[PDB]
Amino acid sequence: GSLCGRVFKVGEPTYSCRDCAVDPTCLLCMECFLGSIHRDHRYRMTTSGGGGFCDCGDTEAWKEGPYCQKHE
Ligand SMILES: [Zn+2]
Ligand SMILES: [Zn+2]
Ligand SMILES: [Zn+2]
Repeated sequence: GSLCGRVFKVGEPTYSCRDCAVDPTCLLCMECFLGSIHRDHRYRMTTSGGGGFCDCGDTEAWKEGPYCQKHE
């Protein structure tokens, strides 16, 4: 697998899976979120303040489903 690493732009949607995130900072970009198991989980979309990055592909950021279809 690979890391997404997408750097969030100010104002861009970010996705936190409440069921799977290890800590509050664990986030997915829209593309990864919708290609992941988390699309059907309890989640929160928050608009980014800019900076940070998508954590898709980080096995320590997710209790389940660390990769999406693109990055696995
Ligand atoms: Zn991503
Ligand atoms: Zn991904
Ligand atoms: Zn989840």
